[PDB]
Amino acid sequence: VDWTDAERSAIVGLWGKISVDEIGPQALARLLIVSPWTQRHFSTFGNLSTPAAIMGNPAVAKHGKTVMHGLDRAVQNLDDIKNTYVTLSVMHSEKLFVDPDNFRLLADCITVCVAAKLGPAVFSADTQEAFQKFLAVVVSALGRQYH
Amino acid sequence: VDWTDAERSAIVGLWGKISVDEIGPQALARLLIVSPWTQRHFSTFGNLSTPAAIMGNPAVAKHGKTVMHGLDRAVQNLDDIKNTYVTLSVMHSEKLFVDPDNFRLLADCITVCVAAKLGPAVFSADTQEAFQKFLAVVVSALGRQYH
Amino acid sequence: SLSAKDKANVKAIWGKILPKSDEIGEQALSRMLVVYPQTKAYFSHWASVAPGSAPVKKHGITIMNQIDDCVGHMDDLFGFLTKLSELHATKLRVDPTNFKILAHNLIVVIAAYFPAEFTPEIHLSVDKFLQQLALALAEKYR
Amino acid sequence: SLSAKDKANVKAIWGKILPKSDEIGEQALSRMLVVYPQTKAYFSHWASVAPGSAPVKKHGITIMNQIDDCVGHMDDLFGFLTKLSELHATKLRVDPTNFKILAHNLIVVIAAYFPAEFTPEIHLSVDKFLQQLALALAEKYR
Ligand code: HEM
Ligand code: HEM
Ligand code: HEM
Ligand code: HEM
Repeated sequence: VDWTDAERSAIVGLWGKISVDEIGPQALARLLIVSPWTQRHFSTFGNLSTPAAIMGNPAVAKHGKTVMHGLDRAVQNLDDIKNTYVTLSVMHSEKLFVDPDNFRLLADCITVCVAAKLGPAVFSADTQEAFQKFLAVVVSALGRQYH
Repeated sequence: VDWTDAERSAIVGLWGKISVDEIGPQALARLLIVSPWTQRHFSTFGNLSTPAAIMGNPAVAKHGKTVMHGLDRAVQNLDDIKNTYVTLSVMHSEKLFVDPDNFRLLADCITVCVAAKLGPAVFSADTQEAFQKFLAVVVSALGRQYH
Repeated sequence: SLSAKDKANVKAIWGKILPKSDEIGEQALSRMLVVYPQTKAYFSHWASVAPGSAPVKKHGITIMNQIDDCVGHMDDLFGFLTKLSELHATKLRVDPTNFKILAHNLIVVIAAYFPAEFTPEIHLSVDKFLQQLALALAEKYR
Repeated sequence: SLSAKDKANVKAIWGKILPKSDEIGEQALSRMLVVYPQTKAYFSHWASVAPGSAPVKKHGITIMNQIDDCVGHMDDLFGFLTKLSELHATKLRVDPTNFKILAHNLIVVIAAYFPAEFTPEIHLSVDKFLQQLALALAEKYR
């Protein structure tokens, strides 16, 4: 990937100004409601029968946090994201049997939650351009070891 | 992109058994019919009033050949496809204003035409896997310079 | 298909969107163009495709006015959109995969402007609505 | 929605497909699994996802029998597929983006088996048919 300086600064600045422990739970709950087939992977996590149950589910919240913290390492090295996620990709494929299209859907929910938190002036079109590029590279990397 | 030896072998072997001069015209004519919004770009190419007219159109045919031979250098160096298409990418973006989703649709037509030409034994599932991967890398490269 | 609950949710959030319709259209279109520059292929005849430029503001209004009107036609979105589908297919020749791109960007904008109101349930209903709108726009293709 | 010409084209090519329906199902499913391995996520409980293997042959028949029957219901595909839609959504939890992937592989297989007959016009009608079939399978989601 070939990041512009503007893109790098936008991503690092954005990441530093959100609370991943806040956004993660929000994004994962949003994914389970808006893309409900994803519930396939979380039935051991308690009550998911209604939107309210999902939003108040503490197991879902903890998992949303680990997802977001999983993105930290990508932010910490924008130039080696493919290698960062090699083993996580193998895991989601071979152990977890996650349809990698759900990575794209989760990334879209993260965008929505970040936009809601930051607002349209701070999360400007150019900031969204950089963050979308970042998410696309991560999603590609997470799907890379599926065979 | 990381190619397995099998994929590399299958791409080179497949490319060697087709006539780009035959498949190109078939693929492009097919695109214009199956994804007819693509005709936006070829209205100066003469008779496109009917599928029969498109199929018999020698300007479309000449251009289908050009498209296919454009894939030759990708096959020649599978490890540098991104850089092979830089010039072509900006031309299609800034001069021709081609929606790059149409590269995906053309690639799918190329797959259909190759399968029709070679049949299901020669164009096996593993050969299709390698060719699809190749086409996806090409399509990404063609859209690379869109800003 | 939209349920009665989906329709009610769409109408409720549009109560918030309506007073800011022109601005939300500008924002959504601007983001589509900048974040998904593949879409610029259709707009090279404009004087600008920059966020907040005159052509983007003007067309942002055109898009959002239409979507606002669709909220009043949720019982038959396909019939309502027939002429507009024909226009996009035959006159403009827009690859219909782009419709979901605009939908995504509108969702992002609604979230940005109305964070407390744009709950996951509202988001789901709005997504269902915009997906149906996209399919209605695709109906007269090919 | 399909025109009468589309429906006639689908029926005409299905006349070629039907005598080889089982083989075509297994080819289409095998290619989905191998060429688009994202799809393997739903089939880890099978003994094999290898082309031509027993589970792939068996399920290829299941899929093609259903698509064969759809050809006889082109006037109301959505109604015909309502229960199968709710099954994929609720029982199997298949991400509906996959339906288009199966459609593409079926098209590749028909081309491979019937190259002379699978003209661009036939291809267009079959694609329109399979896209409607995919939408019908997605109709009862969410
Ligand atoms: C932004 C994309 C994603 C990232 C960065 C991510 C990252 C991670 C990480 C770091 C783990 C912990 C692995 C370990 O324990 O060693 C994990 C586990 C897991 N992930 Fe993902 N993931 C993503 C998307 C998804 C999606 C979309 C799903 C399913 C819809 C999913 C399903 C799971 C499951 C089921 C586990 C194990 C759960 C458990 O044992 O409690 N992941 N993921
Ligand atoms: C596999 C994907 C494609 C490849 C490899 C490709 C390659 C090429 C090449 C090599 C040229 C000639 C460049 C030159 O003159 O120096 C060209 C021109 C052109 N291509 Fe593409 N192309 C692809 C897809 C498309 C698609 C999908 C469209 C539109 C639907 C398109 C529209 C055009 C047009 C309009 C020209 C210029 C024709 C003219 O001279 O009037 N191309 N392309
Ligand atoms: C999905 C929601 C959309 C809605 C509700 C919508 C609505 C409209 C309307 C009402 C017009 C004016 C038509 C007229 O002249 O009477 C228009 C024009 C147009 N649309 Fe769309 N549209 C949508 C999506 C898109 C997308 C995604 C694209 C391309 C990426 C697109 C491309 C165009 C173009 C190029 C024009 C002509 C504008 C000009 O020439 O200045 N539309 N649209
Ligand atoms: C688009 C055309 C499709 C058709 C016509 C179709 C049809 C069917 C039918 C008739 C069944 C049997 C249902 C029953 O038990 O009564 C079934 C099962 C199933 N389908 Fe689909 N399907 C399609 C696409 C897909 C796709 C794309 C996927 C995932 C990639 C999928 C995943 C499954 C799974 C996992 C089963 C259960 C198989 C098993 O557990 O052995 N289907 N399908």
